[PDB]
Amino acid sequence: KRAALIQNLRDSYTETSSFAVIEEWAAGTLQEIEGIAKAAAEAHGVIRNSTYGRAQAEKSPEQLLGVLQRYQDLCHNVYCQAETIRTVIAIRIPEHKEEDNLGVAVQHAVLKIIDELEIKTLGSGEKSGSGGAPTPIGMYALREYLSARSTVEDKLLGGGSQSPSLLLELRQIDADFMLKVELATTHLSTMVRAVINAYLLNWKKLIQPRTGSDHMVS
Amino acid sequence: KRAALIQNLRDSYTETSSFAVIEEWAAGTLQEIEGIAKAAAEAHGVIRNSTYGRAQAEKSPEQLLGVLQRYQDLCHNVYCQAETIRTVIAIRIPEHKEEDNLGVAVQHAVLKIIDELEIKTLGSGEKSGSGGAPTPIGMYALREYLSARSTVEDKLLGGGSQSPSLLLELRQIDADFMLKVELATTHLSTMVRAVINAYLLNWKKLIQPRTGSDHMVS
Amino acid sequence: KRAALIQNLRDSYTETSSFAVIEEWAAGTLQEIEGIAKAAAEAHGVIRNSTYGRAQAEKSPEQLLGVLQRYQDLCHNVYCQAETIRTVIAIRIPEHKEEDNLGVAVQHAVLKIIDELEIKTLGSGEKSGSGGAPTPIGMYALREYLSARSTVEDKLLGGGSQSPSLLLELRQIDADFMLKVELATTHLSTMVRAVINAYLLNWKKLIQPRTGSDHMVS
Amino acid sequence: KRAALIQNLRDSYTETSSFAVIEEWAAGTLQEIEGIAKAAAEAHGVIRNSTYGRAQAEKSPEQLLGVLQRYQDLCHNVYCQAETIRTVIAIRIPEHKEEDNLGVAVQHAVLKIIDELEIKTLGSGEKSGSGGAPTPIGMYALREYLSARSTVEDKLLGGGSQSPSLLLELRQIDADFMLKVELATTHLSTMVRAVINAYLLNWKKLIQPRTGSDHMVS
Amino acid sequence: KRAALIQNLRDSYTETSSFAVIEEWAAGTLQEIEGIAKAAAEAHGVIRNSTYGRAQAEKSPEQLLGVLQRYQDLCHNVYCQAETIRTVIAIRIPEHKEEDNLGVAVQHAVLKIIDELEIKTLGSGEKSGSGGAPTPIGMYALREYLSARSTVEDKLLGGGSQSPSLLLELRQIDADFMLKVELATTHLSTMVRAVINAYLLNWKKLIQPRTGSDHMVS
Amino acid sequence: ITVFSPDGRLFQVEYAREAVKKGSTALGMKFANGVLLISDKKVRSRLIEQNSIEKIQLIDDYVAAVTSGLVADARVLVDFARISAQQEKVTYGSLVNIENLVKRVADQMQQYTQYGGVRPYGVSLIFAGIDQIGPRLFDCDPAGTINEYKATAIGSGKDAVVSFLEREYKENLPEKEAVTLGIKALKSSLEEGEELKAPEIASITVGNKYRIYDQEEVKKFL
Amino acid sequence: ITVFSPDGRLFQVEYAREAVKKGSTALGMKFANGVLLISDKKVRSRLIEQNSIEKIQLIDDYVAAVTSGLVADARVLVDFARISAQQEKVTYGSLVNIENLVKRVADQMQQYTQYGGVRPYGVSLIFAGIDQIGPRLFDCDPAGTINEYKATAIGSGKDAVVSFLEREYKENLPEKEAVTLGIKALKSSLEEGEELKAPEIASITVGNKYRIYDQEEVKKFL
Amino acid sequence: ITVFSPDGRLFQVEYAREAVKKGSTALGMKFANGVLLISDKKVRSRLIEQNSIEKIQLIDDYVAAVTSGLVADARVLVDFARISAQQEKVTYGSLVNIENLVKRVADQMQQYTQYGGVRPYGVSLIFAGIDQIGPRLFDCDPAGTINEYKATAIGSGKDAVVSFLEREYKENLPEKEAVTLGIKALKSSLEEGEELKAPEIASITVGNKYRIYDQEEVKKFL
Amino acid sequence: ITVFSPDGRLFQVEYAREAVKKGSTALGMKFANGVLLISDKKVRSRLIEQNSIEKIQLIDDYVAAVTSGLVADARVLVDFARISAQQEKVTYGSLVNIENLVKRVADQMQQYTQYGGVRPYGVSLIFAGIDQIGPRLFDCDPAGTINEYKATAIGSGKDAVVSFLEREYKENLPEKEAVTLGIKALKSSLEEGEELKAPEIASITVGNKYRIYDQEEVKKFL
Repeated sequence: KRAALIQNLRDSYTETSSFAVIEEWAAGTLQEIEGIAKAAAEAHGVIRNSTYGRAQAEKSPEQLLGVLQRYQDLCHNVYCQAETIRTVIAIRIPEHKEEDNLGVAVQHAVLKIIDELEIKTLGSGEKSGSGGAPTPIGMYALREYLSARSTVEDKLLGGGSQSPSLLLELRQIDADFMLKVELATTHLSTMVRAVINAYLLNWKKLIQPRTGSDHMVS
Repeated sequence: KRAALIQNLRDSYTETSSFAVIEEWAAGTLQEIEGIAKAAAEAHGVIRNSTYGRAQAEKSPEQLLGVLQRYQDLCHNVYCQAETIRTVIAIRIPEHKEEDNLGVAVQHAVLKIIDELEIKTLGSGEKSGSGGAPTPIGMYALREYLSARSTVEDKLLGGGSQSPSLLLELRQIDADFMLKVELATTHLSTMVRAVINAYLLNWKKLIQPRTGSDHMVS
Repeated sequence: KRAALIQNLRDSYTETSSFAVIEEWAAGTLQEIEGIAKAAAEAHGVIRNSTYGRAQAEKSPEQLLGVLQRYQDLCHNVYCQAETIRTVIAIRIPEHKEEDNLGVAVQHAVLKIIDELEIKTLGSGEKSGSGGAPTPIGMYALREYLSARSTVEDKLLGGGSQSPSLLLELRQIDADFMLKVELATTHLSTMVRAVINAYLLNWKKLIQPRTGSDHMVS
Repeated sequence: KRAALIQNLRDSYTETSSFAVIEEWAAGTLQEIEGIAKAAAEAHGVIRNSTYGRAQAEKSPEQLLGVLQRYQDLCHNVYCQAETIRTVIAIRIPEHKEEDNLGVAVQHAVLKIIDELEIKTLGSGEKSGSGGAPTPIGMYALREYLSARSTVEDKLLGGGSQSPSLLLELRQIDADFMLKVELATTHLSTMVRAVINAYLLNWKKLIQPRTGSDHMVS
Repeated sequence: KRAALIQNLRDSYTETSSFAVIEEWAAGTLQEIEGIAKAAAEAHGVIRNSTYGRAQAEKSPEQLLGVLQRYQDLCHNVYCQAETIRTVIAIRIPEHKEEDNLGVAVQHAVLKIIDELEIKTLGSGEKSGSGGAPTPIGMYALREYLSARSTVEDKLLGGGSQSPSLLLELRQIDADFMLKVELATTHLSTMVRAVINAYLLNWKKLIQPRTGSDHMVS
Repeated sequence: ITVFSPDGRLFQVEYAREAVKKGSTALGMKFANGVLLISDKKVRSRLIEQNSIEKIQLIDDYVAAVTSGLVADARVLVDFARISAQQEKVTYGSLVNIENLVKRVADQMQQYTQYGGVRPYGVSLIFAGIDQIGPRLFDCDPAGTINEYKATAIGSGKDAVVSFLEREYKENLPEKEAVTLGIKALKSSLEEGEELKAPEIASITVGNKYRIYDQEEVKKFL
Repeated sequence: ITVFSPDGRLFQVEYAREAVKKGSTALGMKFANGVLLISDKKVRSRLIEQNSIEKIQLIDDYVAAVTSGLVADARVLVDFARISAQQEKVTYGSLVNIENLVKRVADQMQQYTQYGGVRPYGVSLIFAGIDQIGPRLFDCDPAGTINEYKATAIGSGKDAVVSFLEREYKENLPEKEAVTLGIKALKSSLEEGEELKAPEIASITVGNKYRIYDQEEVKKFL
Repeated sequence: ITVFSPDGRLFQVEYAREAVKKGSTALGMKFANGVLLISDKKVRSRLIEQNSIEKIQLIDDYVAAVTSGLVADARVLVDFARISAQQEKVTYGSLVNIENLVKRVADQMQQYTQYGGVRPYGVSLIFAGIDQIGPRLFDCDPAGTINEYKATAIGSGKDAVVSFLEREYKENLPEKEAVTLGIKALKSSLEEGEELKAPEIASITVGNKYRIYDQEEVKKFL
Repeated sequence: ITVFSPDGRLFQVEYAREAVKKGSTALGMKFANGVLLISDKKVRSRLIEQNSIEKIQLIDDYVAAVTSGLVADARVLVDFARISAQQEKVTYGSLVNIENLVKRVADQMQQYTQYGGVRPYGVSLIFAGIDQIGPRLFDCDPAGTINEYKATAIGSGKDAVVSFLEREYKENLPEKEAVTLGIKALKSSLEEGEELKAPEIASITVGNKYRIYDQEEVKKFL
């Protein structure tokens, strides 16, 4: 039964599921992001007062790996939470029509900003499009970090390189990845705040995009 | 309570937050930018005057790194500061509608140039669009400098390369990176000035995009 | 105080700042561009009158280096002077409106010819877009030339390489880079002239894009 | 004084400067193109009925370098001459208006055909757009040739390669580059002819885009 | 003088010059295309009943070279012929106007289909657009083949590769390049026939796009 | 403005109904041998003169209307209704069935949804009075759709007031209790912690002319 | 111009209102047995004749108006109001209730918001006078919306003036004290450092005809 | 042609005013018991007739106008003023207050900014004459906006001429000194090295009818 | 069609001027006690009845016109000028000043640039004749703009003809010398080695009616 199938999608992801996301984003999520930005700031200042010898190419710094892991967990959580809100709106996109589309345009505009959050801000895709990657760092930053660091380490460790800028680059890879988290977290905070305001102003038309009973006909 | 969630957002990021940024930008930030341009011009003359030998490939110039680090710190601050303004506007984008959008259009117009400041001018993203990077240098200038220079250093130090142009190129990297900072700080001065003007002329519609209470109805 | 802030921007960058630039462009700038073009034409003759052996791969020809250097210093100054004009227009873009935009349209048209000068003509950006690099050669031509000659120098010096074409490529790199400087100076002359005309025809709306006193309402 | 700055620009590049180019194009230019086209055709017949061994990898053919060189010098002339026509139009683009732009439209249409000649026909840009490179060979054809043949020379000369198809491929680089000159000159002929027609049909609006003195208002 | 220069162009390339191409396309050109298609289908039937050893790597197959040489010449002729039609049209494009452009529109639509033929069908460009290359192979197919085959030959001959699939691939390059000639010729047939029809239906407006002389004014 | 959408809707009429939703709340209900009207007032400030621009408008001694939406549009319909009432009384000597008057007003509104070169009126009305059939209560919307009611409401609090009456409404109440119930239904539509300032009230019973409760008459209810 | 937006708004009327906000400030207030008008004039050049084209226009001996917004639109509306007053006096022998005159003007305005081929008037008016009911003060806007007031304002400084009167206004002041209050209210609306030149002032009391304060009597209040 | 923009502007009227800035320059100024007008004109050709030159048009013996902007629009409004002046003279036996004439002309111009299907007149006018009040000087613009002046100007040189008069104008000059002042004022509006050819001049004093300064009288002031 | 551009232009009117420029050259000039018109025939095809659809048209015995631009619009305007001349003569008994006739034609043209629902006439006219003031020559364009002249021209060759007359034109010439100067002027407007084949010529002098030269009389001047 068709209407029963629709009723079950809708009962399973309701305004309450999406509201609970928004609640969590206003409080716990923003606090966490602030926590990560501090750790990245702290980590960045450590590297700034540092001279790097070949010993630095011999050990991968656990403090940075952990800042980045923590950032990744958070991104992961935001992505799944955004998908919940996306689901709530998307299963309430009404029958396709060439009229009565004002609630629908609200649904499209909120979905578009969630797309941006998930695709641009969180860099979740495996290939970015023709508008590159706007966010300072994405979901797979840890792997970007390790891959960059290890090309240098490997060039510096054995028969190794005598390039003095290569040695400085290793330190610069460490510093920049901490900075990129500081930047990424600020940017994410803006997006998350923009989405809270957008959802809370628009939630009624997100849920019921058409309220359509006329008295004109009988 | 939905209204309180929105009111907490807006209470934390008021017109005062964004105006403080613009006040800072109009004074200290423009001076610091000009300062970096002067230092970069200073360091550039020093290089223009030099004959390069293999000793230049064995040490990376502290002066140029100091300039590039200064540029990075400034960019970092401006990025964070630009995000305070974006937050102030973005949390005041009103209920989505097909009408009464003259102020909303202002909000979008000012966010676009701030985006351009962040994305284009500051080159803060991981990847560029098919627009490219029209700024001479970005946020990760240290890393780009060290990476370009290390390549040439390794080729030079080996037995090293006998190519006479390659040793000249080691010098052109030093000069061109200072030139890039001079040009980029200039471009960035223009962008920061454009934004100060855009904000101060448009601020009331940025904060209250709609003034809505008819005398036509009751 | 907001008006004070706006006025201090506009006092610092006035119609005189941009007129000064246009006056310099009409005279000294265009003459310097002719000089550089003649010098490249000369160097190009000398290279045409030549056979190459690995003695040519052993020295990097100082006359070409000076033509390219002189081209870069020219581009650098035109860029900084362009930015003066952009600033003068940009801090006078008026309050965002859906009406009374005829002057604003002039401002954007002239900002656009100036962006083409800086981005496309002077190749000042880190990366060109999917529009391409339509100038024969950009701001970092010297670095382009050295790295292109390096490659062939390494190959030839190693016995290096036996290839008869590789040796003719070394001469052709020297020639083409002089050709590029000849073409680019011609292309730049046109653009600078196009902008002198554009600016001097339009400066009144560039500075005062609205004239807003009606006598219809009292 | 601003009108004098404009008048001096327009006195330096008059309708005569551009007519002179078109006269040259209609006569000597089209003949020289045909010249280059025949030379290339004979050089293609010579390589066709011809067997290759590694004695052809030990010298670069002078008949071919001569064709490509002659083609490059021609492109160089057409380019510089095209810039003359563009300066003549560009400095006569009038005050920016939302009305009275029918002649202005003529100016832009002709400017556009000239840019395609310069950018797309003559492959003068250092990096072409996403549209690619629709001309068979460009301005830097000589450099292209030596670069392509060199790669194949080093592979053959070495201990060389015993691949029979690589040796045939040296033959094909020789043939194809002559083929490309035959094709490109034919293509360039059409463009030059289309531009002679467009200029001569439209020159009055090109020089004087607006004729404006009404008798409605005194 | 001006009308004479236009007249000389139009006298040199008349409707008879374009009709002659079309007549030739309708008859001989299409039969030569069937020819190459027969030649390719059979060479393909040879390669299919063939097991390959190291011996097929020591010799480039002369029948395949021949089919490809044949295709290239045809494409050369068609391109050149296409250029005659584009010339006939392009030199008859009238004065630039915002009215009376119904025949001008016919001229542009026919010019579009000829560019599609030359650029997309014949692969005449040195570089493709982001529209890719929809033709199975282009103008420089022989060189495509030799380069592809040369790579696998090198790998197989050396102490060279023991991969069984690399052996099967040498055969696959031989087959595929024949298959590609079967496809390209068909595709080319459609396009030539589309242009015969387009020309023959539109030729009057192609030659005289305006008949301008109202009886309304005196 | 006079145009059908693919689904057969008149969007301009539907937009006019949006304007009606911003108006202040009013209601009517029939009671025992009678009918009443109660209107909320969005009172600007103490500078506004209150004796004035009444929400309840008598059409004649036996008939009254209350409106919601565009206030100038409403004033024009109320004038139209008064004159239309007088034209019937001149023609026949009296006004036998109030529903013909409401139909004349609704016809005029219907026309402005069918002819080009005008927009619809952004107005809903409730008419209440006594005629030969007895006490009457109609409403009328921007389309010219009319219904007869036992109890009804218009304006922003419409849905609240209507739901309350749907649970609480009883036929044939004595006037006192009808009024009290009405005040209750209005309060129900208010935002929590918002205070009923003092509405307009008016009632008519069979045999009688309309009475307009004065301020201290309304006080005994507030 | 006569089109609802999806939310029920008439954007042309709200744009007409923007024009009104650009006019200079005028106000009126009721006081013991009378009513007065005060108009701000930004008079500009010394080359202007200041002695004419006044902001306070007499409609008849007992009624005056002041306007804000498009000056030419305003003149045509004042002409309409004069003629319309005269038609009523000819018909009935007198004008009993100024409210009916204000409605006829407001009806003329409403109509230009409903019919195509016509734009609204870009005008706001205040009418003040004495009829058989007492001293009256009304306003009227581009939509044809009217209110009766104890005190009110129109023009650029409207909101300032009304804020001030909400705090400070008291009923039944003597003429002298009411003028003072009004003058003060008007000053509050100005930018500081910006001074207040000779405003227009007119008053009427029950049993009398309007007096316009001469240039000398106004000074004694500045 | 009659639409409000979001800021309450009427752009068609603003554009009709751009048409007025292109016309020749004219000025008027009051003097001791009198008023005068001075008009420039760019006659190009020597093939033109001087003396049919249609600038400074008498409306009646006591009233004259100059115009700037579209000359055909201007001619229609000058015919309207002439006929309108005659209709008043026939109704009342005279023309008591020139301001009422200027209002009728201005009302005709306002209507073309309000009704669709028609464009505004691209004209400004100055009217000068004597009535029962004394010497008058008015201007009138495409919107139907009017002001009364001591001195004023219209046309491309308007701004310069007004600036000059704002510094140099004094009241109650003798006719000779006023004409001289007007000529200086007009000369100041010219290009550098640009000579002023003979303008038209007309004056009137209390108790007389208009005089047109002839060709040679004008020359004395140059 | 009746719309101002932002610079205050009427583009439909300006485009109607473009149609006028495509028409055949005609000119007129005043001479000793007289006035003439010369109109380039510009015929082609021995199949047309030459001497039928004449460009020079009598309005009455004392007034002629020549036109350029759209031929059908032109015929309509000439018919209007004829009826309008007779109307004046029936009213007053004669036509005292030809300028008024020209104004009536011009006003009809002007209306068609102001009211929507119509396009301007794509016509220019020259009127030449003798009235109670002397010999007259006016032109009139699509805008209804008019000028009086000693000599003037319309049509494709206007600029050459005016340029030439600006040099060669002398005031009070005998008719035969005037006609020669005119043929001279008209020749100068032709492209290199183009051949002037029999224009129409018409002339009038004080105290006589018009004469149209016939074909044999014009050839004498070639």
